This record gives sequence, C-alpha cells and structure tokens, in this order.
Amino acid sequence: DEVTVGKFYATFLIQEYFRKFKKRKEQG
Amino acid sequence: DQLTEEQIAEFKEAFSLFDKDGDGTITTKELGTVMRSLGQNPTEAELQDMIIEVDADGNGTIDFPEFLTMMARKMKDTDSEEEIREAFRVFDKDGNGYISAAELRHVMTNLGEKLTDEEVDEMIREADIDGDGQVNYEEFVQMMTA
Ligand SMILES: [Ca+2]
Ligand SMILES: [Ca+2]
Ligand SMILES: [Ca+2]
Ligand SMILES: [Ca+2]
Repeated sequence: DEVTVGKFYATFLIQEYFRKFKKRKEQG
Repeated sequence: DQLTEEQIAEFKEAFSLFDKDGDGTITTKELGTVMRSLGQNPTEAELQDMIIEVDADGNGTIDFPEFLTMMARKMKDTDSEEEIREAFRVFDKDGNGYISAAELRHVMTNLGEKLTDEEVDEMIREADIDGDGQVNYEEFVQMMTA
C-alpha cells in the first residue's frame, strides 16, 4: 500500500514544491 | 475532510503526469513509461499491483475519481518521512545520495511546470546548506518540510 501509494504522492509533493517556489518568486 | 478547489487542481495535475495521452485513464503501460522516465525500473508485476491498488472498480485502469480518493486519503496519513524519501529517490536517479542541478532539471522537465536554468540553480543553492553545490538527503528533508 504505502509503497504503491507513495510513488503517486511523491510526484504531487514535488509538483507542489515547484509550484509554491514559482508563485512566491513572482508574487506581486 | 474538506477539499478545496485548489487541492483538487493539484491532484488533477498529478494525475495528468501519468495519463500521458490525456484520455482520462491511467493504463499499466502509461504507468511504466512514466516511472522509467523518472529513473525507476519497476517490474510488470509491480505495475499491475499499483493499478489494482488504486483501481476501485474492476476495469483495470485508474480514472481521476479513483486517483483523487487515494490521494485525498493519503493527505491524512502521518508517515511524512516515507513520502519525502520517495520524492528524494525520484530526483536521485543515480542513487549516490546527492541531487545535482542536472537531476533537478530532469525531473522538472518531466513533471510539467517549467523552471528556468537560473531558477534551478537558485532552488539548489537555497537548499544547499553546507555549500557543496548539491542537495543531500538531510538538506532535502529540510527543504521539503519548510
Ligand atoms: Ca491514458
Ligand atoms: Ca477504474
Ligand atoms: Ca544523484
Ligand atoms: Ca549540500
């Protein structure tokens, strides 16, 4: 379970890290 | 329990990485192709196992409602250390314990949202506490928990 689920959740965590980085950098 | 529109959009973007052709379902073949693009080499039996674990009806593919059910529940799991290590392994495809600018750029290009090369350098630098130009696991954990 955690092995299978973890692969999908890991890509979410990475995408979230990138998204938050870019949003914060470009904050108006 | 409460899911926001933004959380649903984030999970949709994660789903779209695996649904390579955009047709609404993740197949065993697509899952294998994406995993290999992230530097991993699962067996065919492991791939079938992953589909079966998420595929709530019996049709052999993952649609977004099934994906969202699994991801919203995972959001309530407490094993944050294990999930961050899995993310580390996505980046550290050569398994030497350090994430390089090149490894970060490679994951970036596969996952969708574009970073410039200057932004890649900046992301490494801001996580590189000890100043060797790479991100080790303990640096990565601190980066991902902030
Ligand atoms: Ca598909
Ligand atoms: Ca299904
Ligand atoms: Ca590495
Ligand atoms: Ca370092």
